[PDB]
Amino acid sequence: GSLTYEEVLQELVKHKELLRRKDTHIRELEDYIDNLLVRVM
Amino acid sequence: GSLTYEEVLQELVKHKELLRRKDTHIRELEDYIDNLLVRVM
Repeated sequence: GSLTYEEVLQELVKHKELLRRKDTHIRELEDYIDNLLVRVM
Repeated sequence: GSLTYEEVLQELVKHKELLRRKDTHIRELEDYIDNLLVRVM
């Protein structure tokens, strides 16, 4: 059906955003973890 | 020209292998780091 050029494109953005969020998670979660050692040094 | 279907494909494998190696690095480097807390020769 559409498993062609138009399809391979969607993947490119899929992986793209997937690699962005992945870092944003460890970055955002690091804020909640700071509570223990609230950045005051 | 070349910046088309055939091009977007190459990217898919680029990111693919790039995400594999990335993990293989932190995995392989972990062996060298063990020296401190691991059997030394």
